[PDB]
Amino acid sequence: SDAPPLTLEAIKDRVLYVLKLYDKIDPEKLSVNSHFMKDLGLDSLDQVEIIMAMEDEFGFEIPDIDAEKLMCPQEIVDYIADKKDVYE
Amino acid sequence: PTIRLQEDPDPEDENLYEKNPDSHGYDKDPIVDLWNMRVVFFFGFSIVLVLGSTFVAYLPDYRMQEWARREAERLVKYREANGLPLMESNCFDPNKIQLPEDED
Amino acid sequence: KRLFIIKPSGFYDRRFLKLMRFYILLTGIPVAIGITLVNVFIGEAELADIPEGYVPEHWEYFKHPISRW
Amino acid sequence: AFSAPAAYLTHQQKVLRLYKRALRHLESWCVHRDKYRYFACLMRARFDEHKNEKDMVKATQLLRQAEEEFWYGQHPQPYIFPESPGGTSYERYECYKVPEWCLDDWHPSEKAMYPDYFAKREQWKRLRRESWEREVKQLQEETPPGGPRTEALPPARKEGDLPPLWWHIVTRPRERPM
Amino acid sequence: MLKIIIPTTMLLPMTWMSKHNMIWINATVHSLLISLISLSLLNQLGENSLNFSLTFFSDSLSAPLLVLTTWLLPLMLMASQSHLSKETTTRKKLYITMLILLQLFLIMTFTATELILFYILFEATLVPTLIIITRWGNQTERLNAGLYFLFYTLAGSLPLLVALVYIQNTTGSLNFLIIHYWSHPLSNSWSNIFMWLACIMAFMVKMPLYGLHLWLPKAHVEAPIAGSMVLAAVLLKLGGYGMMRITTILNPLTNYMAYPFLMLSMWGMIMTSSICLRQTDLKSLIAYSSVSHMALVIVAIMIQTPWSFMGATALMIAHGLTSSMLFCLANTNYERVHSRTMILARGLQTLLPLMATWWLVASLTNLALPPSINLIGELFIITASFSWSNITIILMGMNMMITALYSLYMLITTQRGKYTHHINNIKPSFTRENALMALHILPLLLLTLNPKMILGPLY
Amino acid sequence: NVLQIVRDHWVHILVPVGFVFGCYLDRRSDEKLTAFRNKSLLFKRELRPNEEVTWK
Ligand SMILES: CCCCCCCCCCCCCCCCCC(=O)OC[C@H](COP(=O)([O-])OCC(O)COP(=O)([O-])OC[C@@H](COC(=O)CCCCCCCCCCCCCCCCC)OC(=O)CCCCCCCCCCCCCCCCC)OC(=O)CCCCCCCCCCCCCCCCC
Ligand SMILES: CCCCCCCCCCCCCCCCC[C@@H](O)O[C@H](CO[C@H](O)CCCCCCCCCCCCCCC)COP(=O)(O)OCC[N+](C)(C)C
Ligand SMILES: CCCCCCCCCCCCCCCCC[C@@H](O)O[C@H](CO[C@H](O)CCCCCCCCCCCCCCC)COP(=O)(O)OCC[N+](C)(C)C
Ligand SMILES: CCCCCCCC/C=C\CCCCCCCC(=O)O[C@H](COC(=O)CCCCCCC/C=C/CCCCCCCC)COP(=O)(O)OCCN
Ligand SMILES: CCCCCCCCCCCC(=O)SCCNC(=O)CCNC(=O)[C@H](O)C(C)(C)COP(=O)(O)O
Repeated sequence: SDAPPLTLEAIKDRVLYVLKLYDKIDPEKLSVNSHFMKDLGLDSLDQVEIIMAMEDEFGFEIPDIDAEKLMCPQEIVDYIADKKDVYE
Repeated sequence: PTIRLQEDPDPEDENLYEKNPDSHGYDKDPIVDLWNMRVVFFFGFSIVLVLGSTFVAYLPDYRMQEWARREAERLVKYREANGLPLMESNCFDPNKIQLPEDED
Repeated sequence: KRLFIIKPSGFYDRRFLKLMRFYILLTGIPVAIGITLVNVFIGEAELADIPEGYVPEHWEYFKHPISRW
Repeated sequence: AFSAPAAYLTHQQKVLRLYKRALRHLESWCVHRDKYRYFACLMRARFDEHKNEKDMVKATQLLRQAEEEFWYGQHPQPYIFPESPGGTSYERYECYKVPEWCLDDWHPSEKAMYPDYFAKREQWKRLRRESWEREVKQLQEETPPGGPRTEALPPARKEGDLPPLWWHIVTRPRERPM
Repeated sequence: MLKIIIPTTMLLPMTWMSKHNMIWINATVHSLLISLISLSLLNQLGENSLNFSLTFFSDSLSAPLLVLTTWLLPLMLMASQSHLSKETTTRKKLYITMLILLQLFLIMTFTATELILFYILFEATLVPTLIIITRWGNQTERLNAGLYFLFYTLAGSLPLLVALVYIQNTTGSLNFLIIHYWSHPLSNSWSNIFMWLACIMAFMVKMPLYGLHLWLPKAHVEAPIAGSMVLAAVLLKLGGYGMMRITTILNPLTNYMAYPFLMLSMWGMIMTSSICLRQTDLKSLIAYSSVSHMALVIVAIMIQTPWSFMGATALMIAHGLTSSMLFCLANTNYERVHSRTMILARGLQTLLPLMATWWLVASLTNLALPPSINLIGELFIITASFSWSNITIILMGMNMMITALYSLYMLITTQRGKYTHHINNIKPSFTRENALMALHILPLLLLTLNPKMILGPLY
Repeated sequence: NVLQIVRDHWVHILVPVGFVFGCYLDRRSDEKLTAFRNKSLLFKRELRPNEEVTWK
């Protein structure tokens, strides 16, 4: 059989993984609730590189209109979860 | 009235499955519906299809193809046993034909 | 974990197929057995010459027993 | 897919979308990770060169000639994610998606199997039937007189209210329904 | 022939004296029984037709047509009783009476010994059909359709009446046997040219010939389901049967009087097949397909060879079964969603799988898949046409392609993709509908095993 | 027992009776076309010691 059903917890661990592999983000001060522009001091192009990293992570593409608003890791977790039909 | 006429409203169609969850789609009465199903299936699939196909399959050779094959076999045997041509380009005897005498 | 599979109802197509098979077989199994019994025990006729002065019936010009009947 | 669109895209949105498209097509051209990473940093730099331009006209002309360059230099066969609108698996599982209303036409013998599922479904149907009128009334309350202006819907605001027009969003079939 | 005919007439008072809730059961049972009895006309002598009496006779051309008529009646009853449920008892009995009278007229027309009786019955079929269309038709457009169906037909058939009475005055008889044995060549004169046209145009408009075909989309689309079934399966074949009978007194004129009709039929084959590619209505598509098939039959009859006559017979029978099946399939969906538009309901294979199987099989016989009898007829006609002229293959080849195209287009549009989200009233298939489809399809498949039965007199 | 079920199912004899009557009328019609019975050059035959007609 194929891959086991995704669990929100594995999702969120993975998003945090890619986020601390990003050079412009402080690992010891990044949280699941950290705003990208406001708390971490990034601009729109950093946020675009971040969504592209997330699609490279989870192997599925995110539409531009929807992404414009994924401004914290929790929002990315919620988007991926509601897209791939994970409740827990 | 700003209306044109006194008319009944167009009713919604009723689902035969609502009052009869196994309703066969023949009739509202479940008994009549079941028996309509049974007569259709018996007289169409059992009587006409099977017995009719069998009857047509075993129809006697009134088209005379076996007879024609045996006749051709007799003719071929006799004709190349005697050295005669298998077939003649004339279907009818030229001695029984009386052509118009002069052609110019 | 086992989830529920939303499908349309398969009861009615399955019931139709069972009924059709049932009626077709109900009358077509006896016919198959009868044709086998005839072919085995009765059999076809053999070609023979028309005996002297004899005139056959119209059905005596065919070889299969079912076609003859 | 999930968000209501707006009447138009701003200059900033167009620029971000061109950035993403250029990066993806460059990755298609630059197969390997290191070479793509190099040229993507060069791209980001060339993009940042005009970051703080104040003349809207010249910014627009920069965007226009950038789009012309992208079109001439795009990949004729860019990489597509398999379930994306050009992917090899885009609509692969649409034949397995059956609407939920089909479950009401099931024979009682079919519903005899799965009694708990169907009890819980009757609960969900009760919930929808008892929420509908409040949903309609709320939508009539919160909407301007000249009809709605965007495709945006309001949330629930009272105690036991549900967000209006939720049934066909909540009861989607699934994305791997079988 | 009396043994088949009297019981059919009996069907009339049997349905008028039946209880209100047993009309469909009784009519269906005894219609099937009549069909079984008729099945016995397929035994054919070989050299000549079976002449029961001075008035009636059966042929190998005739036998297949009669069996198809008698078999079509119970199927029409099964297809009708759903949409006629709300109707009063008297009007249901009147509808069944119309169908029975139509069957009676049809059986007699095919077996009449002489042309005047054939003409009278061939024309009598107009009244029940018109009543069915205009009284039980769903749309407002039915009245216009009825007028088109009537007038196109009479404008062709009245010159035929004049020609027939003239021919009996000059020859002394219209009996088909005497007509055949005492046949003499038609000279090349203006009088003979107009006699040829008056003998041919009625059957041309019945087929229909391309350009005189406009009545058929109207009438076949606006009719109730049983009306459409009998209009496509049997009533189109009156033209072919009549032409095959009448072309015995027309030689050798046909050699060149057939040119414009051959041109019209081949090019209009291409035309109606192309029309089927851009059709928004699903019944309209099936109607034009019928036109395309009958163009092929017209070519086969006009070129006057044994292979073309065999192909024409086989194609007439196969078309009659397939077209009726396609109309019934469309009607099931119409009953569900109350619209004829083809893109309204989509992805129906997800909701109705066995009906999708019926759709696939009907679409496969429509495009003449080997070794179905549709392809047998089409291939025989194409070979005869090739002998007639090698350039016909281009037109024939093109037609085969366009037919596959629109057949699979219809299948893909209605069965595949995703279901329309809004329509939620698509209930499971009834046993009645599935049995109707099977009773269309099983006979066609069975016919492949014994091809000679539907081949005709030339065989 | 059978009174009212006869009264409601007697219509099931009409079509079989019509079939029988039609067979009868076909035989009567055959009885009118015997001018060449045992008279054709192809099938003319000598009657058997006891048979009366070559076909009926
Ligand atoms: C289904 C449900 C869902 C619906 C689906 C749709 C269904 C719709 C159906 C509609 C109804 C249709 C009705 C139609 C009826 C038609 C009947 C008919 O026409 O009959 C014809 C015909 C009738 O025969 P006939 O012409 O009257 O007889 C001539 C002879 O006189 C006879 O010769 P004989 O007397 O010498 O032979 C003996 C006799 C008996 O033979 C024997 O007993 C012996 C046989 C040999 C055995 C030898 C070995 C056995 C013993 C060995 C071991 C014991 C000994 C050793 C022990 C000790 C060892 C140490 O032969 C037979 O009886 C054969 C059986 C006949 C059966 C016919 C059945 C017809 C049914 C009609 C109704 C349909 C109902 C359908 C359902 C029915 C249930 C299936 O029967 C057949 O055709 C049988 C076919 C046989 C085929 C052989 C294989 C050929 C294959 C080659 C082609 C394939 C190649 C590859 C192809 C490509 C692949 C890629
Ligand atoms: C859904 C599940 C599918 C899986 C199950 C599949 C089961 C197997 C299915 C496949 C069966 C294959 C059977 C192959 C045919 C074998 C028998 C065949 O040969 O019979 C043919 C004969 O078939 C019949 O002629 C069919 C006649 C047509 C039936 C008509 C039905 C009644 C009419 C219904 C209305 C028709 C309307 C249209 C009328 C024109 C030809 O016979 P023939 O080779 O000579 O026989 C030689 C020996 N004889 C002559 C003594 C018998
Ligand atoms: C839209 C679908 C409608 C249905 C289609 C109907 C088709 C009807 C067409 C009839 C086919 C041909 C008719 C007659 C055959 C030849 C016609 C004629 O043009 O040929 C020459 C005839 O010469 C001249 O052409 C005279 C005829 C010209 C006058 C007719 C007017 C044609 C104009 C087209 C009008 C459209 C008619 C259809 C109305 C809808 C042959 O020379 P000739 O050997 O000397 O005459 C042979 C007759 N003989 C032996 C008695 C002497
Ligand atoms: C739904 C549309 C169908 C339209 C069909 C219209 C065409 C029908 C065919 C022609 C109709 C009239 C033919 C007359 C009937 C045949 C009778 C006959 O053969 O007698 C001829 C007589 O021939 C005629 O008189 C016919 C002349 C035409 C008169 C009416 C003209 C109507 C229009 C003619 C052209 C249209 C026909 C084709 C149109 C097809 C439909 C588009 C010879 O007899 P005698 O007078 O004794 O001559 C030898 C002794 N001296
Ligand atoms: C191989 C595939 C083909 C690739 C070819 C593509 C060629 C591309 C060349 C480079 C394109 C340009 O310079 S395009 C020149 C456009 N100039 C401007 O936009 C100046 C004003 N800046 C702003 O409006 C915002 O700061 C903004 C920058 C949007 C960021 O905003 P955030 O920080 O708030 O997200």
